[PDB]
Amino acid sequence: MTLPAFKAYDIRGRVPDELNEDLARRIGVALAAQLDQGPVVLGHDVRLASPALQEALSAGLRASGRDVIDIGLCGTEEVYFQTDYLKAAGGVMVTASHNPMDYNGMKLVREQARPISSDTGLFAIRDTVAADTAAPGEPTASEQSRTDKTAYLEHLLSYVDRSTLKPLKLVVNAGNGGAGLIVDLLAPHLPFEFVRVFHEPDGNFPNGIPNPLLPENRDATAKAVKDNGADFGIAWDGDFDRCFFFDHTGRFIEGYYLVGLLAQAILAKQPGGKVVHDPRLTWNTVEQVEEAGGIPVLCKSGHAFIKEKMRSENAVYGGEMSAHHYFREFAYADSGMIPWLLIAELVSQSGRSLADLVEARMQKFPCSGEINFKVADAKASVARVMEHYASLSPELDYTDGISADFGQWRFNLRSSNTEPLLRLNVETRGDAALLETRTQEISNLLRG
Ligand SMILES: O=P(O)(O)O[C@H]1O[C@H](CF)[C@@H](O)[C@H](O)[C@H]1O
Ligand SMILES: [Mg+2]
Repeated sequence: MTLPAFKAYDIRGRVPDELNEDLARRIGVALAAQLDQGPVVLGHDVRLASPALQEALSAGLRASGRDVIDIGLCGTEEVYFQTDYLKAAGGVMVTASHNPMDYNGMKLVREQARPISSDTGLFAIRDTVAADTAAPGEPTASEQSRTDKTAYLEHLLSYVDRSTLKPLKLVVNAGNGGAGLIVDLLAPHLPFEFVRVFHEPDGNFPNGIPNPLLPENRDATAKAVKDNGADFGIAWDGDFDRCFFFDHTGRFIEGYYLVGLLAQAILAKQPGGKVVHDPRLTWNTVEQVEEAGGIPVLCKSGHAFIKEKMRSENAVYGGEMSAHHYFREFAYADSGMIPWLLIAELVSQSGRSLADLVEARMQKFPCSGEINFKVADAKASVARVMEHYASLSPELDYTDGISADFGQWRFNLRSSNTEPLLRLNVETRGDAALLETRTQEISNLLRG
């Protein structure tokens, strides 16, 4: 009935039955009709099928009279950056994120790298592609190759004071995705000693598809940090718009705590700024932002909502617990590079370990981590939870699912916009025992 590849925030599907060169050319034609005037920026990740999908995208765009700026093999944040930097009408990143090997996809943005989502253009594109039986026209526009990263690289380096940086030893783990190319281009401008793990891009993924959240991939970075006495370690997903931190003990840092740490880091530079955060886990961020002089701003989870709220608020920084970090100067877009530059600067400047920068906060606001439930009836399961806790009279907020605040503990429970899942997050005021008993209680009710 509808094309499955078109999801709430991007396109993704198995090649070639859900996504192929014909659909990609048709997407290019339909994208040309949705955008304002200007050229379109295209880039792609390390997957084997990605270049051919970009070529068809370009073929459909140029047949519709759009100039194409091919920035080549890149990270997703480079499409965002170059789209805004070159004042393009739009951009497309061909990337499969971390879906299986036979999969690929696309992330589409319009002017200033504003996201194009299901309800803001993507389903309009889908419907056009679905009905398009027109003969493929011929290109009436040019393609320029623009692989110079100087402006991008300079913008990354502008977030830190290079004269304050220490020669930290940093484990870097590209997972054979694309992040290692950017690390190597930054390295002549930085004092750090890099320990490079799974560094070379390989779309065949000899060491697994890049996903630092899976414990086996987690351990490769952790062991490299411990084995080398590194100050900390960093891992990326394949298109490296997500980054993941490992302290000097090898412990993976739960992304929740990076939001408050990056907020204080940014607020030191831009006093009194607003900081956008999501509703899943809040107490630590609210406190760290306020203590650093900032103003926290609650916002629905999801990069489209985060970006739009950041724009309306002139917020300097936005952070999600799911390893997405957004920066006003970066076209309000997410970066997998800016966050570790900022953390390295903080470690260099404060003389404190990454471990110690987060340890007191992890003690003060222990959290469950996101816990996903595939249930027979999401709506019924949520009702069993709320009915159980009704007699306690929690403070309820519906910005994003249901947030219930009981005083010493709170939870958020939502349905995913990208998967038919229920997602659960719990945190407490310095009480690990209460965190475990309440998490287990909620889990049993959801599973019921
Ligand atoms: O939880 P979801 O499935 O609805 O959304 C997930 O993908 C979004 C886009 F990448 C993120 O912005 C959310 O923070 C993340 O949680
Ligand atoms: Mg990614």
